[PDB]
Amino acid sequence: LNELDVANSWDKLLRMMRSEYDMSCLTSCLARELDEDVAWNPEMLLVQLTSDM
Amino acid sequence: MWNRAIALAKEHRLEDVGQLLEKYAKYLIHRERLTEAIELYRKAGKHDEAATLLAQLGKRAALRDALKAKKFYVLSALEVQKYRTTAIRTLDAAWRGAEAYHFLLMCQQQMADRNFKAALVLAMRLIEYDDLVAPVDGYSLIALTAYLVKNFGLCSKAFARLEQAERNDEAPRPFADLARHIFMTHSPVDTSVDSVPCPTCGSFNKEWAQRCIKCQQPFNTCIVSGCAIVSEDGAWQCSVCHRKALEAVVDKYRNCPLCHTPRKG
Amino acid sequence: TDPHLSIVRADLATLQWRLGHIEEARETIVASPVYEEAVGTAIERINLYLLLYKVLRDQPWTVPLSEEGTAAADSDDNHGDAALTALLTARSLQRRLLEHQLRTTEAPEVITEQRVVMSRICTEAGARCIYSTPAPPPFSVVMTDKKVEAAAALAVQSAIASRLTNAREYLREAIAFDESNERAQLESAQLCYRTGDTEGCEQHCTTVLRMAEGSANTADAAILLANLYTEQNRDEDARNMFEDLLRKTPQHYEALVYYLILLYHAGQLPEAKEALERAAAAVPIGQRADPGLSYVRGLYEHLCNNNAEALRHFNLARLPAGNPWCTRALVRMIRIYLVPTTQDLWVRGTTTGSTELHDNIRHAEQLLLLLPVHSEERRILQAYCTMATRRPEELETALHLFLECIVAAETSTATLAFALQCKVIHPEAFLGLAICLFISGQETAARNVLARLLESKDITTKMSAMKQAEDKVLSPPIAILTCSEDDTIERAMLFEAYMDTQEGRLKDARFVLQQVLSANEGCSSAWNELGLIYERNQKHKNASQCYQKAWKLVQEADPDVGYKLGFNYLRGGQPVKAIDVCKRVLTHHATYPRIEADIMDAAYSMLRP
Ligand SMILES: [Zn+2]
Ligand SMILES: [Zn+2]
Repeated sequence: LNELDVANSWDKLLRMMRSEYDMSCLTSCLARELDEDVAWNPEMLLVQLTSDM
Repeated sequence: MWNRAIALAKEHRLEDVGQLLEKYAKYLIHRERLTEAIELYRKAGKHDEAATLLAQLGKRAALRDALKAKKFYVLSALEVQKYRTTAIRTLDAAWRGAEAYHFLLMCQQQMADRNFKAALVLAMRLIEYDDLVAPVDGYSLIALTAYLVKNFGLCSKAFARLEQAERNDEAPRPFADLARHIFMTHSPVDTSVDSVPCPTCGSFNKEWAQRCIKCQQPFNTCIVSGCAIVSEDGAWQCSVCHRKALEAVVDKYRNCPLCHTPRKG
Repeated sequence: TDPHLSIVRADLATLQWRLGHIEEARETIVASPVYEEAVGTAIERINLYLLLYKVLRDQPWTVPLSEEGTAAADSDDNHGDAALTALLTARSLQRRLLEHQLRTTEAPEVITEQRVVMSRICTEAGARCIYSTPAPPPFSVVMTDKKVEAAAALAVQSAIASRLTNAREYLREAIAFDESNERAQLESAQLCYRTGDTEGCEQHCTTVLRMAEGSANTADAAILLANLYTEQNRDEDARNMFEDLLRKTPQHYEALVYYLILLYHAGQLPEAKEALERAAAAVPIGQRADPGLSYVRGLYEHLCNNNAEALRHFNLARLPAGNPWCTRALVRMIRIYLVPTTQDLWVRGTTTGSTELHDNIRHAEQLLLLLPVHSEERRILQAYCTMATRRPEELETALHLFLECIVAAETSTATLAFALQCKVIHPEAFLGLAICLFISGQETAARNVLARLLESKDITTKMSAMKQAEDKVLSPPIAILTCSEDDTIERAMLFEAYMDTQEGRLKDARFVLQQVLSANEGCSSAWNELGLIYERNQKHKNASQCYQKAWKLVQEADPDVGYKLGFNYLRGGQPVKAIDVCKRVLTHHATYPRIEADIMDAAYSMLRP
């Protein structure tokens, strides 16, 4: 368990872009998850993403 | 015994197998067994309506969390590519649908990559893709990255379209507030946008331009940076997903941003 | 070029106002030729006054005065409200054109369409009346004397009373012109509630909560009912209506919030799952939890003191940013980071936990950055983060922030004292002031500032009164009888009881604790402190039932009430209901010290004759 500090993905960033105005109403489309560094196989992942429910 | 039923109908020339396969597909849809349905489709060699039925749940996944939707489109493109080997308008429309959700991921994570210059180049490529992704989604990012690099002009067009959408919706909106606040607290003039010349006629065009403004020749766009390629020497062509990128950025990535094809050695 | 046309002047004044050009837009409006010949040539006339009112809707007016040093009684108060004059004129014009067209018998579709606009006009009139804006008092007359300006100020309350009586006039035509107008009935409910005619309040709110569907404004009436009924505990039917409300729509989270809070107050919290999960089941499966729904669940778990799970649920609720809960969820996240345990900020820290507290402040500041500067509570949460730091030099910074809060609200010791006696508008910041004073070692001025905050909410009147009332209704104080998210007065009286315990005059402390307990059963901390009070007088009998309630509220999560309730029973004389408590402690916390030798052995000794 070393991934409860996810808010850091906007902490040192928004410090330079939110301090002026209320532009948060515009950043709804930003995804919570980031992009990682690995090659995704076409078929190995669909089972694990459909097995959640 | 659907597996037995299809074999029984095939060996007795019961050409009505289409209705049986439709019933099986509907039953697996009701039991939400997409894995069983796609395995049945790939063992049966069905490509196009199979990809369509995959995309039916693809957009339902996309409307809330689409990092799986892009994967759905990727393997749909893989299925229509395997159709060529299975053989021995829709040829490029499937690839258009697959590439429709290419740009958004790196456009959003470009802020994390901190190189905000390429973020606008990525963001101004989804204008033609307003059918697959609603323009209210993309224009927010377009205006956001226009502000973050302190440039304007395109942000004015994005805010205008967004506010027209809002006025269509209400018939209390904060994007009008944002547009007015930015336009009065900053100079709303477009910066330099023509920085690449056409390789054919020498005409300077937009970095996000899909065609020349003078000779009307389409350019292949970079798959990660989004800039239109002018010289084939610095153009890297992928042999699997049939896409092109720039050498200076694709040298950093050991795998393709679309297919992640391993390099043969 | 063409000054006859006013269609262009409309958007001209609109654009001028929207860009903050106020006086310029006003002069644009008053310059219109129509402003003091087809059918339509009537209506746009009134339209300009509408726009006028809009650009003057937010403008703070004053009560007109006379230059001799008195209020000009011959000058009407609403004259100062130029927007109220505007739409007074507008509603008179609208009824005059109604009487104009009452004998025209044109195409009836336009008649039907027109028949409803005056309802909107007069409802906005009533809203402006009840939501009047008397300006802050001047300072030139303050720089004159200390009696003349007081005698002059004795007409502003007359002005507001006059305006609200006008609103009570406006109500009848407001409802009468359109009964299909949900907002009209809602406003009528609110003004009736302000007056006191509880019967009419019930009529209006019930009517709204029937016929209003597809709109969230019902919730604004719903809370009203939940305060209407529980003002005097005579009605508890709201509960039923709530589920009936929740029967029609499950996705009305904003009602579910008041549902949860009222249930928390009644102590019947865990049954809320009945309404909850079906709403959870209401959203189609395979979809992400709604951010409002996530906020709801996290709020529930916070009321269940499952703060660790509530943190996750609230962080799930923030996504995507810009949602109406986003500010709310962020505020709750900062609050629970500030107060994770039942110990709130005004407790006294008696090594190891200090570093974790610092890490909490890191998380809190990192999340607080996301809140806009334009948001009012951002600076208050900044001051609260500086409180969480608990650096005795940062107390000066904290009070500086908290006393710029008052200057925001209005729009040496002398500066803070002039911030003191101003009008109580922002109770959150006032509680921040009180914490500032207390953690600075100051208790007299802390008592004074909390006393002013309390005086704003009229729970002052019972402390001296109840002594002679019991010597010879125990009304639930109307401030607390909200069931909305505003927890500030609750924490205020909890703070006051804390202070009184610190000075040890436990009578009025237990008194106000009993007051909030009568208001609210879910306030587990107050249960704990009331039990502690009973221990101080060794009255373990009431403390036992209070601690049992507290144990239920904590959901067995603590060992401290273990030893507390066990000792309470043991000195109470009947620890047969403490043996199971001790084993209940040992079931999860198998190694809570001082258990195996102190209590059940003494209980066995007490069982012997
Ligand atoms: Zn060209
Ligand atoms: Zn590729």
